[PDB]
Amino acid sequence: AEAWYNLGNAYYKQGDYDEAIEYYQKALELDPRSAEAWYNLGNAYYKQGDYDEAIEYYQKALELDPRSAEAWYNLGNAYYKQGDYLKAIEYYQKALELDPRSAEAWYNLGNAYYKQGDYLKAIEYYQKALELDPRSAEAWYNLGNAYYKQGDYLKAIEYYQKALELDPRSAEAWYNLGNAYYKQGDYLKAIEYYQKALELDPRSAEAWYNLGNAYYKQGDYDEAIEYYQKALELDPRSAEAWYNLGNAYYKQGDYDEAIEYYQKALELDPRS
Ligand SMILES: [Ca+2]
Ligand SMILES: [Ca+2]
Ligand SMILES: [Ca+2]
Ligand SMILES: [Ca+2]
Ligand SMILES: [Ca+2]
Ligand SMILES: [Ca+2]
Ligand SMILES: [Ca+2]
Repeated sequence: AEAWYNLGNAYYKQGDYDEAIEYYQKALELDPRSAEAWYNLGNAYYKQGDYDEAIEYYQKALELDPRSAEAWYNLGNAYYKQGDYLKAIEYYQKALELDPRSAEAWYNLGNAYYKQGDYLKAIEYYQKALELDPRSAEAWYNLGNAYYKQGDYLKAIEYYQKALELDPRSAEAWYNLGNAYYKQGDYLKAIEYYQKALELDPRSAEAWYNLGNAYYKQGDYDEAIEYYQKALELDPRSAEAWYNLGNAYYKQGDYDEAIEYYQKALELDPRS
């Protein structure tokens, strides 16, 4: 059993998941009670996107070791990957009962609540995960986003700042820092933060368009036009950029130009 299992593991570690599977099977015919082999089998399926199979084998493992926090968690992950967040929540909770000091189970429960739209729970769970281990830029950023969804921009900012100390190349944190400053009425700081996100992701049509909107809302149509042009160079099929370009001309009293861009917007999308 064990030698076959160790063979499977060596294949797994080298990323040969199909070979790992063959050898874990061999080990399981010789010892059908090896929860370790079931779980690793499951993992080898998970690694190929075969979530139905992973789940089956994780359940076998849990039959033999119902106190495997690891199997409960990976079960939760398989359901998470399939977008069944209610199941993910159930299994992560089962994991956390067995291992209540797992930062990963707390964080992922936070993620699942976030995906369900329960930002209050996301918050409580992210917080517990960061208590246990504050080293992930991503977790601080997600915490910030949850506060953002709850309209607490002042907390959002604090946590974005924390994400950015840990990872100042996070374009996402700069961008959302920008949004939070935007909603607090600090648009020049917003623009600054959008520009920083733009330096790190200069090929994002959406980020250029966003910056154009920021300028437009300040009545700087000169700059608005320039940014929308940039967005459209990156994505000529953006009805939204075409439309807002038309709006920027509209606001400047150039109606022939507004018409041209509005017409382009409406050829791409005739609903509004
Ligand atoms: Ca395969
Ligand atoms: Ca299949
Ligand atoms: Ca299937
Ligand atoms: Ca299925
Ligand atoms: Ca155990
Ligand atoms: Ca599915
Ligand atoms: Ca210009």
